[PDB]
Amino acid sequence: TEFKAGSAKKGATLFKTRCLQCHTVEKGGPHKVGPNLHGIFGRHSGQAEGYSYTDANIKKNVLWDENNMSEYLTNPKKYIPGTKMAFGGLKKEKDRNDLITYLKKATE
Ligand code: HEC
Repeated sequence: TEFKAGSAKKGATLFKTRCLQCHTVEKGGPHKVGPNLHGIFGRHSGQAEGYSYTDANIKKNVLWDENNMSEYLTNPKKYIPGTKMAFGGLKKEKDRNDLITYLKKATE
């Protein structure tokens, strides 16, 4: 119990400001730099078909829930050294919370 739900609305704007550049959340939404994330929760890293995920991703083989997703979010390259994810992360717990709640919601 190390993840508390923040604001959906809050999350929706970091997502825009911080993940839209390379990602879509919507089912039937496109793969871009990074892959579309619809249905990310419960799935293991590297399973979006039509996306050329680095070796690193695949082998990591992380299960996607709110928690894993918060450390990863703290420092990706650190959670998965190898990852072509060019993102330093999100330093604050609160901001993390917010977006995941956001992610929680839309990728559904
Ligand atoms: C482009 C500059 C990106 C930004 C900004 C963000 N993401 Fe990303 N993401 C990107 C790539 C190229 C990849 C694949 C990495 C690889 O090594 O192949 C990823 C991957 C993810 C994943 C894991 C994918 C999976 O197994 O299905 C997740 C959960 C994810 N990205 C989420 C995410 C969020 C919430 C972001 C905003 C703060 C974000 N990423 C930024 C490309 C880019």
